[PDB]
Amino acid sequence: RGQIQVILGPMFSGKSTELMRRVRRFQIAQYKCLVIKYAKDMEALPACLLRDVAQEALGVAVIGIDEGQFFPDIVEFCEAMANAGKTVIVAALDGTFQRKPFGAILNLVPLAESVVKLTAVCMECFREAAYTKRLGTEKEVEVIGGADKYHSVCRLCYFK
Amino acid sequence: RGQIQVILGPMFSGKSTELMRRVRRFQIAQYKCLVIKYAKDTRYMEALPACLLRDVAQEALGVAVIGIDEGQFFPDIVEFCEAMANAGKTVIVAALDGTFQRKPFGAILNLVPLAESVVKLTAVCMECFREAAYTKRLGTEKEVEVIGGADKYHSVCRLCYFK
Amino acid sequence: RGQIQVILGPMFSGKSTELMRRVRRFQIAQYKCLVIKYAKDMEALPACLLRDVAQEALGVAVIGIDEGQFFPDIVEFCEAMANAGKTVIVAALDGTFQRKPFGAILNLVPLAESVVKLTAVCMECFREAAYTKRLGTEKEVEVIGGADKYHSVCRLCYFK
Amino acid sequence: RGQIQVILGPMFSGKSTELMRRVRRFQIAQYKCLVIKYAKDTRYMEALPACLLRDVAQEALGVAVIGIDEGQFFPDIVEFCEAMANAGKTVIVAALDGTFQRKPFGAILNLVPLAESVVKLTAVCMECFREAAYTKRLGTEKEVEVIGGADKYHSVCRLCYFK
Ligand SMILES: [Zn+2]
Ligand SMILES: [Zn+2]
Ligand SMILES: [Zn+2]
Ligand SMILES: [Zn+2]
Repeated sequence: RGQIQVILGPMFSGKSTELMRRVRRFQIAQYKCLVIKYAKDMEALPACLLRDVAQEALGVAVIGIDEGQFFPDIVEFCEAMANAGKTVIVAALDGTFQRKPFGAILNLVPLAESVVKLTAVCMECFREAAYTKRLGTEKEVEVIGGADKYHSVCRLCYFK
Repeated sequence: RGQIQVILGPMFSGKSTELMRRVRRFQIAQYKCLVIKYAKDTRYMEALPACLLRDVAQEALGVAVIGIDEGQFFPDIVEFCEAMANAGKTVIVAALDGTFQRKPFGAILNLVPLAESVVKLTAVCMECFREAAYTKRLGTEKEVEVIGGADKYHSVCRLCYFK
Repeated sequence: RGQIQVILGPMFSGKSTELMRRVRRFQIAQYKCLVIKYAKDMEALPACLLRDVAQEALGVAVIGIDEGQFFPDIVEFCEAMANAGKTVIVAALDGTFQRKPFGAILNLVPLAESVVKLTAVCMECFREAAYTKRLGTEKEVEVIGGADKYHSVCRLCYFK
Repeated sequence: RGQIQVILGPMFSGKSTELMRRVRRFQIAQYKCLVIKYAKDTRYMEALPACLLRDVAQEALGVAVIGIDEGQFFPDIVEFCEAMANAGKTVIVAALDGTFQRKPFGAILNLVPLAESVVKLTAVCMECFREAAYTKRLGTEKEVEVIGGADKYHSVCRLCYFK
């Protein structure tokens, strides 16, 4: 019996660290694990499309995807793997800097056995944060960056 | 300061109870609460029925804490929740995440990017007795909205869903 | 395979409501449930000692105990039931009005498969609350009461 | 305002990772953090070894956020955490809840009544592959403290624990 777990949150909330905590519990217990990272940001492979790691993923028990929002192919990938009998764990930002859905990641929710959304700390007033604020003027969805270009932010701070 | 909490789950997972437990905590500490139910689901603190949350906007505006039950049925929910939360209110939404076909139910998933907290609850599988994440329709009707209970639907794991 | 789940929290945090949410999921799925309430505050029975409901508990699949802190007998009761193959779910206050362990309830933690501690809302400043404050001067552990005698309180408020 | 978060679990459940994820959130937002490890467990942001948390009291006093790893080994933990939390600090404690015999480990359970949050984590059973809630000692030593890893211990469910 396979499954899909989803780990949502803004930036700076530790989504990857949670994905890995989870994946490692299976590894220290001698399951074959694979962990897939977005090329542009136990086996561990960088990728831009999940097709590039599908045949490899078929040969393991536990799959982790970091930054799932960047993988247009993610919903079909996960559903097939889980139906293949694999444990699939996905870290993905829930929203863009506009607080809109980020890629195809939320269509994973109806298919997932578990869903959680983690918390950051507001970089502007130090309450809990659920959103990511883009600090500059660019308006395209994909702008790779860290605390240089982005602030994890609460609702008040978001709208300042 | 205002916020949106979201409670997802299959049918039979207690989303309404969890919604009432949260709202009641604020009420016993003397907040004004309002719970909104969907008018057309009658299979059984201000409590009010609604068909479009616009119906109850002025009543909502006069309270601290607002619960929305069966939130998948309100096509205006994003706009309503976001506006209330922005005015200072705590908003808590119980809602099914997927239809009988396991596809987004209504507009409810657009609330995720706007929400401070999101949980997904667990039912127990009515066919094998593992944990259940999905709802299966027993009959053959194909329209999305069919009000009903265990008569019409089973809470179901991945395995049983596809049997 | 049986288990023990523990639901801790201060007063006014909905522990009973959570216990029942959990128990009801099993009932609507046609398991025999029993729910045991403290006599002094689906089958539902009031009790002062769990020995009075043990033989009955043997005949069901899912057992709930509300106010487990009041049952001196609780640890042995739960462990035996769970080892009998039953799902045992326990709501219990974690601490007294002095923030000390309340009865034998924390010896359930090492034996429990799951443990959570819920939150109330501070009745004095309206932040989250983890503690119960006794409003009057009595110093005995057991004083049955509601928001008449007690306030759910945060750490600051506790120490005012 | 100060607080005590507690992370329990069997061995192999990631309590340390969860501890670091929480602490790192405060650090990336420019808080001063301190992580304390138990000196005698060397089987591999201020990080410091300790045997009694009194050792590191003055270093602790100069930071916003303090993590305590393997907290079951510090016989002074209640007093330390409660004092720091009362002085304004956020304190987060990873610790095992039970010994190899499933009895309270150290003083750690007395922290529960003082804590704002308590979670118990899950390992995976090393013998049947269900979820694991307990730790079993493979050998026959009977003293409580025996530093070691998968060599000496298995993370285990109720069923396998008693096999
Ligand atoms: Zn802020
Ligand atoms: Zn099933
Ligand atoms: Zn307070
Ligand atoms: Zn096992």
